[PDB]
Amino acid sequence: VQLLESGPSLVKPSQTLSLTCSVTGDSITSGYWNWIRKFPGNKLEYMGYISYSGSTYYNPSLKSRISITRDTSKNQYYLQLNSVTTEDTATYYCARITTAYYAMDYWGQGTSVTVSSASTKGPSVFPLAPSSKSTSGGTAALGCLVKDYFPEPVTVSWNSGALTSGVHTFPAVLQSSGLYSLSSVVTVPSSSLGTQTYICNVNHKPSNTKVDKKVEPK
Amino acid sequence: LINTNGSWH
Amino acid sequence: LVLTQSPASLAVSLGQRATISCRASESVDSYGNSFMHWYQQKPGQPPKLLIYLASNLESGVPARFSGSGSRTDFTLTIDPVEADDAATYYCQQNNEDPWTFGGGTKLEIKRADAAPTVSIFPPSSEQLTSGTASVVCLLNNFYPREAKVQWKVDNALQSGNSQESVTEQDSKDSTYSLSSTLTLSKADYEKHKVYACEVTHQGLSPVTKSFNRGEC
Repeated sequence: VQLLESGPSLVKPSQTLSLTCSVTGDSITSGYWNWIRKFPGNKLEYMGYISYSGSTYYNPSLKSRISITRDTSKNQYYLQLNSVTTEDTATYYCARITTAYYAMDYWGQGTSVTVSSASTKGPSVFPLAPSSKSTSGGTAALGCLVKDYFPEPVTVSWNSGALTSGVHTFPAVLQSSGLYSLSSVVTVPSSSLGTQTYICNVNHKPSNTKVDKKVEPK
Repeated sequence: LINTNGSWH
Repeated sequence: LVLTQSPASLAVSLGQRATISCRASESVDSYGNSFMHWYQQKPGQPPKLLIYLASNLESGVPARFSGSGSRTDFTLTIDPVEADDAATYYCQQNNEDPWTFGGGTKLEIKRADAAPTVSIFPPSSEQLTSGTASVVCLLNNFYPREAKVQWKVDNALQSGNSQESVTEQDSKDSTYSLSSTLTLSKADYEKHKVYACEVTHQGLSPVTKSFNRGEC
């Protein structure tokens, strides 16, 4: 069972948000098929389901401006939220309920939706070069600064995912300009700086941008 | 069980 | 119906027992089942089903986890708690409209103290080209989470020109990391030589990590 959400990262206020959930490994004509969102600050809100027979149930505090639809010949169902506001910024999840569990067992990776009038802007990527000022013992720290993008989210890997041990991708901060800034770091042996290549892989899907930056010592 | 408007029956 | 999760947060040491409670304002039981479920969520991941129907263990979940209760009173218990269990936990009821999640419970792991390894990074030459200079201070792998970072420029304290973020608790050594960024114009950055980042942490005296412009 696999659920994949799709939709826009940035919607303007008072407009309609439209998300899609694609299902594989299972038919949407069995069970129930839910939408869930997580607001900033981590509170979780159930939105509603569409059943195996096309019948819906909506959260009473959203029933007025929510619609859930489906297409059985695409194994897809769809969330629509009208008259969005900044309070509808959140990460949106689809999930499945079966009568075996009566709980939401399979989820998709979320989709980030920001409601705002601001325009999308891609990040600048600068190296955090390892040096004698970022080394300790035989361990060197190094990373990438991901600066001045909008909206969220940004994702960062290292060496296309080959480097996972030691990585810390920090939460983004909101600068006074309205643009987010992020840094990711990893720790490596200092004796590896001369032989092993280190590359951060910065993905900003809202701007359709991917940036790969090689970081070298000072 | 099946669910209708939130309640299983 | 209202789901009160208690407590809102909870620090436990490795190997000890952690209990999280969830109370409803009306029974979530019908047709011989408790429609109460417990989820774990970590940053950058969907929530994960741990316990369905109040006491039933989801497949591939270690039996260190367990849930009990009926009607309006449910608890989850992790015994013994492991470093990978640092996360937020949620209860959820779908017995009746409106389906609702609990407020959540942030579980922290208590370990021995760990001082931060402090790195400092000067602005890249590529960024200076743009006319802005970011200076970054890293506090790596430290416990407890409380840490203070002050920026000095030629021994002068800085206000209003820096920001910081902290990671969540690491799933392996139960430490936190912290990144701080000082932002200046290229012109201001070129008029000063000593750039310093002073860390106060319980596991340390204060330790100033600095660099000098031009000098290596």
